[PDB]
Amino acid sequence: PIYDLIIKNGIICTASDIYAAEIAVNNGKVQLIAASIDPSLGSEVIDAEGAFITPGGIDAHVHVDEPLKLLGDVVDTMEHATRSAVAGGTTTVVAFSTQDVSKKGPSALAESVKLDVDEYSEQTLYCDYGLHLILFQIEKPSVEARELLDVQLQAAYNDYGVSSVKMFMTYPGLQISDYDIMSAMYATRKNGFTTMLHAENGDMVKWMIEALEEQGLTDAYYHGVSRPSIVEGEATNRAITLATTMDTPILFVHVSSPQAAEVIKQAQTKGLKVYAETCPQYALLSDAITRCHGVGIDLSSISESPFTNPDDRFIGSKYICSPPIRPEGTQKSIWKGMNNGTFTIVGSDHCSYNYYEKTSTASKHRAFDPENNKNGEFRYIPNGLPGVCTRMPLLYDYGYLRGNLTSMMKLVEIQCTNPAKVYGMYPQKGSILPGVSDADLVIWYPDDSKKEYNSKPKLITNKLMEHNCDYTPFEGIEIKNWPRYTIVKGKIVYKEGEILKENADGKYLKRGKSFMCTPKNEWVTEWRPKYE
Amino acid sequence: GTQKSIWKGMNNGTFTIVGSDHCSYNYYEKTSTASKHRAFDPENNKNGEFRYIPNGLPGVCTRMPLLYDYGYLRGNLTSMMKLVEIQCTNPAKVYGMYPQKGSILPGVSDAD
Amino acid sequence: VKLDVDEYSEQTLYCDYGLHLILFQIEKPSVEARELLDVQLQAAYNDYGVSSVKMFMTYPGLQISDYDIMSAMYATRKNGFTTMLHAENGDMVKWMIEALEEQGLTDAYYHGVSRPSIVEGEATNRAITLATTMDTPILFVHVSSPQAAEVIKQAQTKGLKVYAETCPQYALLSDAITRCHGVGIDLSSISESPFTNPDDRFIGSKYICSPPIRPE
Ligand SMILES: NC(=O)NCCC(=O)O
Ligand SMILES: NC(=O)NCCC(=O)O
Ligand SMILES: [Zn+2]
Ligand SMILES: [Zn+2]
Ligand SMILES: [Zn+2]
Ligand SMILES: [Zn+2]
Repeated sequence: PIYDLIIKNGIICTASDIYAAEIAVNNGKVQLIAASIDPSLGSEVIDAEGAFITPGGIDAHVHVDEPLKLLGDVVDTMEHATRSAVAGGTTTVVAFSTQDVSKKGPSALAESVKLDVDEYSEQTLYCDYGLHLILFQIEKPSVEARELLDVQLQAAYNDYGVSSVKMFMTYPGLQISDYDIMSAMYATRKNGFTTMLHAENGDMVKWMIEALEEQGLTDAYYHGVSRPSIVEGEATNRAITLATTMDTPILFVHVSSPQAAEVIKQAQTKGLKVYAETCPQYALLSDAITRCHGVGIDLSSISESPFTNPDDRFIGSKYICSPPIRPEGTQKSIWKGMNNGTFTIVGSDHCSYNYYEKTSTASKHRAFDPENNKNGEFRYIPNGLPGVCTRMPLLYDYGYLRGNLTSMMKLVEIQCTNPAKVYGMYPQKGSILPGVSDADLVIWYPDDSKKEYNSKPKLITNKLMEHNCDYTPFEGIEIKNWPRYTIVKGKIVYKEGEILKENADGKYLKRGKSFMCTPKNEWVTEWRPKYE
Repeated sequence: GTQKSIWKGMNNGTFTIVGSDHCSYNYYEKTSTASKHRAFDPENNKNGEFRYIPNGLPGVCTRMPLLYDYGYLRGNLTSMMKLVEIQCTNPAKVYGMYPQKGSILPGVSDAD
Repeated sequence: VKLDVDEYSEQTLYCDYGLHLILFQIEKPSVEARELLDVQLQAAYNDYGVSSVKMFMTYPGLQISDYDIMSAMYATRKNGFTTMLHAENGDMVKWMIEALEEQGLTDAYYHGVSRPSIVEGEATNRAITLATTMDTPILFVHVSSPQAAEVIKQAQTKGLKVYAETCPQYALLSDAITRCHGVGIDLSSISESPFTNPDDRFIGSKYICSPPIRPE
């Protein structure tokens, strides 16, 4: 036959269209869209039975185990994360390369990426992956440093196709001053990079944690109390101000604060290039889940939580992340942000640590280490939730089907297409473009069917995650659709609950410059950077 | 000083669609009932006062090229995709002509 | 405070005077330091009737971190002191001065350029946020930035105890007076300025203050 694969009787969903049509696939790519394709033309034919076909999900906020152990030991390798991704309808992930402070000179940042690429090149990869670069050591003073940093970003792009840089305004060891952020912005704007910020006020967080410990308030729930929404709001406001002074496009990761969303919206209204990301957990969970006792998940339906296991005082740690899962009444704000344009993309902030084994370096119970003066205090709890698998189905269900998102188009926009565009993987990834797109596609189950599908899951379980972690925070909850087929580069890698390892051929992805991150050329004063 | 905030509105999502408000009255003939000079009618107490000027400009032809040029090419719109969204696809969606009109969808779209 | 009182006790004084206390060295970490700082403010009040404390968010040698401001606020709230802040972002000021010097833009006029209104606005917003977390009344000194006045007004509308000071020069002068070339002063009527003495390159310094005299 002329084509490897034909998808028939399905409904195509893109970031701006919904329509019935059929797709032909060959040599790893979308070849053709037409009303009807002769089935004798394909080696393999899939009857979608009226279900939606979406592009594969792109999760640009995934954490995997890496050799510098920035977040300590993490349970998932790139092998495990991409397997989990594919089981949940995600076909590209972007993880993080830790700046290696031991490497010096022009190649120092390229050498940081090399560590990751080399390590993952031996693992079985179920889908493609890219890398962001994390920066926490910036040379001073700014002017004398400019050449080296600029040269270093060029080498990282030229050699490994890295075009994004991530910085933190909180966390000891990661928090960098406003001064250093401006130095970085200088270099990134010049190189058309995508600039990412974690915006929480680190000083406020540090002070308040010490105040709480002084009163003995150390349980997992006080993680949220140590850093309320006003802290994320302040730092987001500060970071916008920096980006404005420096005419540098900026993306805020995992936004959870209404005050942050508010200053973000105001900047977007002004036309400033300010982008934002949020995560399912900020729309679906509230902080009540961190201790025993309508637009989110019914919290009492979650299994293995402080509600069902009130004896286990440490179980709240399953839901500890940064920024914290917010108080009741905040979650609706996050949905509105997804609908009204505040949030450009949705990622998972996938970050996995075991709960049901206590001894290993990748356990949540790592917070118990009597010799290192660690006795379970929230300060020592490894922050993060597994989420790479659940991201797409959670939005399909609680977003589209339950009506918290406006449409399937909006779902595709924020889950697939915008992530590709903002991180320079477009048009190779993110859409369904004949002759252009890698054939990365998801075929769902039909929503309005009376037909029984034995393979369609009713609940989220750990086994369904296909990951290396021993829990998921969404364990036990109803889920009303799931990927029936996940196609990766024209091959079926997930079919009806089964992973097909023999079709796993994922590769490291060299990314381009994002067309969304060219500068506005707008300034606060008459000052201009030398190079202009 | 007002015109810039209209461009920002087109980019930031304030404006869903762009139309012309096409409404045409002659200027170089003065006698017809479809003339701007209809404002001069001494026998009906009309002597050219702004109150009596028929309101409107011709614009149906110039709408698309003006945005292509002053919007996309000159950089006042973010991209060609924003151009299509507000000029083509959103109008179809908001007025119930979608998907017959507004896009390029095989087997579905009128070939417009 | 004693150093100041003792010195002025020998001068001829034409009217009464009081003193604010300026703080730029705060002990760390916060919790262990709390008792001493509290005791010290008590002693300053009991002995000399000082009930106000001033801190800076800019100037090398005076700029203190958000962390240290919270420590101070903890003490001042407890003692019913008046807490005063100079709110400009010191990091943004420092970076921009260096950027201007690198291009050789060093004339008095570039003092304003190094620290536009948005810099005072950011820091004032940051300081309100701290005051809110700490439930501590706060006064902003010499406010000159529209963005600063905006966030101050919003806090006052909420009923937070945020007070503010401004100065005649921020209502009456614009930065045109700092170099060669209205509801305030007709600037051309000022004598001995860059307008009347364009030969004198340094005369703009007569009107250099912090925060800077703002644009028209
Ligand atoms: N914050 C969190 O939930 N996990 C650590 C991953 C990160 O945000 O860098
Ligand atoms: N900034 C200024 O005008 N003078 C120095 C006194 C001060 O503001 O502390
Ligand atoms: Zn983070
Ligand atoms: Zn993260
Ligand atoms: Zn009309
Ligand atoms: Zn001052």
